[PDB]
Amino acid sequence: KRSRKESYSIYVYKVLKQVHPDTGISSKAMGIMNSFVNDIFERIAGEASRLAHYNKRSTITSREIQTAVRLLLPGELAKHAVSEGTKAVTKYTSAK
Amino acid sequence: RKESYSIYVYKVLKQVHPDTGISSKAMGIMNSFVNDIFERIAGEASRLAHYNKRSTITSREIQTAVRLLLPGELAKHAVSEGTKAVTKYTSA
Amino acid sequence: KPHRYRPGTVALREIRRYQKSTELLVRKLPFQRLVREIAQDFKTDLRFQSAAIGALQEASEAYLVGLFEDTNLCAIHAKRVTIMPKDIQLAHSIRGERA
Amino acid sequence: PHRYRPGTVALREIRRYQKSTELLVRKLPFQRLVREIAQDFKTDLRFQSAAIGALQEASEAYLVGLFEDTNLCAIHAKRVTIMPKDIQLAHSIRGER
Amino acid sequence: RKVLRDNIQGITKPAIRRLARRGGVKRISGLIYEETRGVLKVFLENVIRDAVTYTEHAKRKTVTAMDVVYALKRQGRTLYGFGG
Amino acid sequence: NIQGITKPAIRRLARRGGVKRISGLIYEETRGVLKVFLENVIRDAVTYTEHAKRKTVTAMDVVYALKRQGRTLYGFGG
Amino acid sequence: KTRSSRAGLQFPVGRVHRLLRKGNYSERVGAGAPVYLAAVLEYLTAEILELAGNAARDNKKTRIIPRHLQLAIRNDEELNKLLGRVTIAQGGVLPNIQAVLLPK
Amino acid sequence: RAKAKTRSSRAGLQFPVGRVHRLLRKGNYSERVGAGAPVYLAAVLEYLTAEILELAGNAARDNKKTRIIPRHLQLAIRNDEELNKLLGRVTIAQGGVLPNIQAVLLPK
DNA sequence: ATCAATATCCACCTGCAGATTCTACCAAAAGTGTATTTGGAAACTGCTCCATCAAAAGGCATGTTCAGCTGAATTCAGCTGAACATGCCTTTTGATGGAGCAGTTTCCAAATACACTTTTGGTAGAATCTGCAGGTGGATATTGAT
DNA sequence: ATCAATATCCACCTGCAGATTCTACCAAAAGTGTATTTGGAAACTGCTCCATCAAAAGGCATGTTCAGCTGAATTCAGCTGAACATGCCTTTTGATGGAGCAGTTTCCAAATACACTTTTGGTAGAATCTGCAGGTGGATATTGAT
Repeated sequence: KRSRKESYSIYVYKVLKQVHPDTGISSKAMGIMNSFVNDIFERIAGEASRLAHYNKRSTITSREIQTAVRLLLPGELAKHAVSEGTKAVTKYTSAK
Repeated sequence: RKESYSIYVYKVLKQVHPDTGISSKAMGIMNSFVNDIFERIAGEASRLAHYNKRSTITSREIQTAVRLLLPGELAKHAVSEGTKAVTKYTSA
Repeated sequence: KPHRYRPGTVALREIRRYQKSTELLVRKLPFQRLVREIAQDFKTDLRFQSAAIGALQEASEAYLVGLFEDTNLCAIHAKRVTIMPKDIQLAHSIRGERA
Repeated sequence: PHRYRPGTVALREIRRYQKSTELLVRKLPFQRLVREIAQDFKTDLRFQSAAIGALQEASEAYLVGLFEDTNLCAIHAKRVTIMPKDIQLAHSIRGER
Repeated sequence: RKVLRDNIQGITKPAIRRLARRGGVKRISGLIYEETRGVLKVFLENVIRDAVTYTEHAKRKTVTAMDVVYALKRQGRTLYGFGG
Repeated sequence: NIQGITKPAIRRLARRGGVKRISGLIYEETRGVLKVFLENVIRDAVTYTEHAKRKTVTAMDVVYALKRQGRTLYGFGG
Repeated sequence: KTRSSRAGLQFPVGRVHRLLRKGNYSERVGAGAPVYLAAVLEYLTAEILELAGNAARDNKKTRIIPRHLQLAIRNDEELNKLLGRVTIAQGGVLPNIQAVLLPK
Repeated sequence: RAKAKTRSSRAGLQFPVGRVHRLLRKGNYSERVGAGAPVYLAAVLEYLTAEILELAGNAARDNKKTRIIPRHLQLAIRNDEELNKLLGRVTIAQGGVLPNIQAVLLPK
């Protein structure tokens, strides 16, 4: 009699308050945002899946995700996403 | 190293056209055709199983994928052929 | 007199109006009936979640709105301002929907 | 003193080139252009011949297709002469613009 | 229940006109409305066909918003806002 | 280098596309389109090269790049 | 005794199975799926080869080349829909000249 | 044992690294997933969320509202060259279109 | 270069639907301790790549000449937009039963996971053969012109 | 049109060669046979949502009139792009050596899967909060007649 469905709304809302601390988001707009995250997740992961396969490699590393990001995103968006991801990975491996 | 669908394309060629040959460039076209359709069918059946939270791609996923991917009257015949191969295979 | 806007003026008023808003432009109940009719002629005894009908209307209207932009470009390219079936067919053809 | 009327040889060339499948851009100039463009992304690269051939086949198929849509746009405007605004209209409707 | 017939005609002339307006169209020839109905009907057949195929494959009798969302993704018309 | 893509060669491509008469500005418009096409495809291909840690663009790198761009090519490995 | 001969197919069932498992499509793969999929790939292969053999014969040729695969695909409504985003290398295009462009 | 740190906090991120790791293992993308791949991907997803919400909030401000609705998302996407290309095949329900009237249509 | 008719703002107002925050258990993260890989980091092949070098020709660049196509200018029949009257049917609020999703359990037919035995399909030297491209010779197509 | 003449094009054969087809033999898959795991079909069933109904009301659909101005036809002349002969240069073609370098083979230390045992972070609702949709009125345009 109970059943539960995950979402990115919690983390969307946090990042929202970081950029516009005064601003809310209606559930319809949060709906869009959830579609966006799930979409890009699947495009990155799917391209990463293919990259690994083309190279007879059974593992998706941060290096795959990074090539996928460079193939999927244009111009400045790619440069900045590559920065954030590299930074996050080194911070994570520095145990930081 | 480097397997191909060539010998199987050639066998099917002799069945439908025992008089006819095939250039190596044409044989490459056919290889590209088979890998493409293979990935489209497999890719869709993969989605079908994930959507319905299954871990197994069965011929039911392949058939719906074919229905979803092939223009009707190629899906009809493909569904025929596939059903027929699965029964002939199970009966033995 | 009575007062009377010249042909073309209300049309531009309406482009500005509907380009400003986001509400659906086809009526809900008629569209729900179209969907149930097409669906039934494909499989019988089907039921629809209301959001499924809403998703189809959102997509169907986003598609037609997008097609009329392309159609409008084809009209203007012919040095007209009146969209005609030639334009929809030319747009549709180049879109690769059906070459 | 023999001379063909304008459009007559052109139609003749349409029939000739719609009949054949040979590449229509010369191979070396194209290889130069591929390597020049590629040099701006990664330096000191080498190309399989089959990679150059793939690119030239993709590239000529793309251009031939785009000339078909361009031709249709010129016909739509009551002309028989393709113009840049025809290429632009096709490129835009195709959702590459 | 009750026979469904000719419902394409409930896509009225004023509804097609408003949609042209959002699309930036100023003048509309009188033959546009029947061409639009035809184009809409092909669009809906193809999407409803794939959606219902997702339904049948799940052994359901109810077409869900997910079914329609997957149908549209198949067709390269990805939709945001019904992914629930 | 792109001027090496010549007027008569652009005529020939137009002819296979069914074109009877060509405005004199088509040739430069065509070279610009061809260059965007090659940049997009080659950029993707070299990204597959570099990922593979190679110095040689392979035909498969092009085929994968064309597939990403919705321009699937048959005859060179898929 | 192979699974292909058992399914009555020229196409390799065992290979289609190994490619499904190693292609990261699902965790598990039923036994009929490589049979079904292999039958579908063989059928569509036969359809193209038939039409392309015809295009060879109608050209006074006995060896199928890329041009004949192109004329088979493009002259068939359904193969054309299925392969409408595919480029067949060395296939060329169908002869076709818009009426408006013809003489007189 | 030690007190538990989330891998997000280790990564300096708002988005859930552990969940992204689980969605990778479950999504049938490869046999194995490295430790840095969910970190890098949760980072890219949060950066893109941040860039969209930045421009959406601005549109909300320009329209004198404090709650982002789909319109604001749509204006943010369509007006940014790069989001518009990233999402040029996507439909945002209830987003409408950009005000745009071809010049030749305006009163002569 | 003005009124008049009408549409468009824009700010100020108020509770209702719709957010944003507050609680409370579970699934799903994180910790920790072992058991397999992985795929890099070296080394040394053999391919296939690039770089010349030198011919010849096929092809492109160039300039002339004019044919005919594009575009500008003008007309006008009638299509389509604006405005109006009229009243239908969609929209909205609100029940109701019950179809059919979705959630728990329970558990065989069908799947993975080994460890061996045969088999086939990919290689690389051996064997014909299809059609390219080049002869002729004969109508066909085009274009000028009593 | 069915006059004379230029070029195009189309069939029919013809013989050397570049690709095909066919012969001959060794690893890596594919097939078996045992022995497990487990996924998800089958069987009550809780309980969301879907189809349907009623009923009242005003937003819109429908049809009509009327004429503004748009599309479509026609004409015309300048000038752009096609056809062409001319002549030279860049492309093509091709054994030659050399070398960069994919692709292999041998490890092993870092990194991943695994696996139960504990800890939260997030979800599903109750509870508390508040933008703004929608209703009204004057600035301030905007449009179109005179």
